[PDB]
Amino acid sequence: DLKGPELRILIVHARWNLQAIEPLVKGAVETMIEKHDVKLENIDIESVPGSWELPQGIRASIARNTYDAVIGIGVLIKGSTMHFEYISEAVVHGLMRVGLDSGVPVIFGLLTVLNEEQALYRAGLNGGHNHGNDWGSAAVEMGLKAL
Amino acid sequence: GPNPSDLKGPELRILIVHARWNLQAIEPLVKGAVETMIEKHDVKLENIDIESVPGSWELPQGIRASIARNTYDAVIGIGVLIKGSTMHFEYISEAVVHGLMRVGLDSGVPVIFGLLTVLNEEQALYRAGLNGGHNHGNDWGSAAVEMGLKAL
Amino acid sequence: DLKGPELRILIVHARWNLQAIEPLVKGAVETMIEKHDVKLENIDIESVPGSWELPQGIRASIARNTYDAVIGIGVLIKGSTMHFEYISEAVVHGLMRVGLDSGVPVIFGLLTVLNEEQALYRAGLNGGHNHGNDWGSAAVEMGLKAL
Amino acid sequence: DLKGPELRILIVHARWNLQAIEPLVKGAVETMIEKHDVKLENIDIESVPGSWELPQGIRASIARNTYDAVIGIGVLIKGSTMHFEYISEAVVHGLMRVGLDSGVPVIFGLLTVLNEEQALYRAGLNGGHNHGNDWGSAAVEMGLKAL
Amino acid sequence: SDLKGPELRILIVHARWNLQAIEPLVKGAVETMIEKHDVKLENIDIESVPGSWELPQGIRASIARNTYDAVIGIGVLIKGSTMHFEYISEAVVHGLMRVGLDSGVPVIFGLLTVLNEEQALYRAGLNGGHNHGNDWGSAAVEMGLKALY
Repeated sequence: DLKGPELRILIVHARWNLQAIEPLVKGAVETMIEKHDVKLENIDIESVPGSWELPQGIRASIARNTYDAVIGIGVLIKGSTMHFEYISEAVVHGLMRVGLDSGVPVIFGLLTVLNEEQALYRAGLNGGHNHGNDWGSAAVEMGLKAL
Repeated sequence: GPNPSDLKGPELRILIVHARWNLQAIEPLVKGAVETMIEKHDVKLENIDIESVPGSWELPQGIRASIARNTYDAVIGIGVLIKGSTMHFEYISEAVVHGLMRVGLDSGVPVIFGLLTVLNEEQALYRAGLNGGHNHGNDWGSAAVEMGLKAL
Repeated sequence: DLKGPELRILIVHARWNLQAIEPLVKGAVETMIEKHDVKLENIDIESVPGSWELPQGIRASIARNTYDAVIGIGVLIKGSTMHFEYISEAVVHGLMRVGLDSGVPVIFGLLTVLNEEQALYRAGLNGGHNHGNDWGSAAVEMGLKAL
Repeated sequence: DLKGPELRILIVHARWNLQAIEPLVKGAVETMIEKHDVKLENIDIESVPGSWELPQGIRASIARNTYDAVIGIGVLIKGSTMHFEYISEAVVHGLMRVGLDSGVPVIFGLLTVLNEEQALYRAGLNGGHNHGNDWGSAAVEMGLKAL
Repeated sequence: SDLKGPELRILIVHARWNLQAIEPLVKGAVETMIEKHDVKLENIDIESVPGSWELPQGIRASIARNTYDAVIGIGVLIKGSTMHFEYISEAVVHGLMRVGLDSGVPVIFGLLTVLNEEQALYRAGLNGGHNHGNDWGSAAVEMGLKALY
């Protein structure tokens, strides 16, 4: 129902755990193109080492160019230490801030799971639904509502 | 127990921003918020803007974007979050809550907390007035009117 | 030991669970008058629906009038959902913000208990100490130190 | 082995649980004087009712006078309700804020323990190391590095 | 990562508590940048603070006096008998994230929050573990470059 051919979307994704990132980035892109008439040349895809750099990657990017919506994609898996918990907390509050500070919609495409299986399942593998598809429509809608 | 009011706010302009995930619970709430304001607080239908966003995460940004274009006396953020298999529930709830509180304090506009953070669907519906529960949306409506008036 | 007859104090309390709120507001007021020589005319008592509106009730108020200290009073009880947890967090961080932003002392008179019994006990009922008295003295002292 | 004779330090401590506070404030002071050549007349010691007023006490103070470093000292013990949890969280984030906002180093001298015994042990009693000494050096070092 | 940054000025601020683990980390971060990213030794400032609490303030104070392209905050926090670990970790983490978003300078998270010494050392490359300091070095170089060009 929502078409956004004049929309410029930015996708910033971490590179840790690419087995799950790719399906997500891919689904987010295809859904916007095939279902929302977004033009491929209007979709910038940038990356950062890990999820911690996510907020900063987005902030730096929406300062140089102009986008209508941004999607932050990353995957965090609980480890042996308290790392997962603290990073997850920081990046989440961070993304929310970068969005409220700039006035640019920031779609939350961060997965915070207990194990690899859970991440892949939410990436569309092994019978699960690909959450990247949802983030794509979300970005399109927020972009339009922001004009 | 919650102590609402009998205040009248016919000149108030109210904004309601709700997510669309889990509409089975959202509708009753939104509807409750609206009826209570009209039938009990003399708020005029034309003065009630109802906008939506995909999910609860876009709730704060939706409100911020909207209270910048138009002028409202109070805002109500409605959404439903249910605990899943991952830590998703935990982190989103935390971000959105801190977020609503900020949009409110930054702008100076009252923001009523109409976000349900439950463990399962059943709990959500119950607080939506179904299966014998009390509709929390009615509560949010009187709170919105009251905060609207106290903000002059 | 401190006297503050020229002090103007603001009290904003939620209305949910008045069985506990009243004793607290009363203890805060009496303690200031009978023990700190604060004048009744100089004490503004306002209310809001619930604890969530507490930060905004205070921000709105200390912007229209001038107070030397404020007391935020509310009672939150753990329910069946994660509600209690998330609202508590937000109100606490929020009260702290309103106080640091404005420069006005904000006394924390917010009870975060597991049940009604605990709330009343800290309101001075059933053999407990009334915490509102404590908040009153805190308000006077902070008011004076703020000059 | 850092000397800071020209440093002006500020110490704001809460008054609740003085049995533990004193040893801490005293250790911080002694260490600075005896080991870092800090002048007694350049040390301001102020107090507030409780830990909640800690952030506001410091903000107010580093606005009237000029200090090179500040030390916030308080003791929080877990009780029967969730009070401990929420106040600890708010005070901690608050102290960190006052420090980043102003540009004045703020040393974290806040003990968040499960019981009185743990508080006293970290105050140097019953065979424990007095943490106030550590806070004193930290303050001196941060004061000098802030130039 | 085949990125080279010979014109980059990197800042490293590390706490001094628990040096047995800090050193391997700081060393790994520095060797990695130089040997693998052509970063010049004279363009790498290494500063320290007493503990992890002072980490955010140390970085803020430093990126205000000089100009850096990226900063790395290194420290080690270990769970104790009290709630200290929990609250400090929380504050420092949110703090580092803020110093970075406020200034516009990339801040790499080199803070280990572990349950015991063994876990820290293992992540510092000892006893058969991978040195995380290396990763932070590459990260710093990449963020530094993406923040310019």
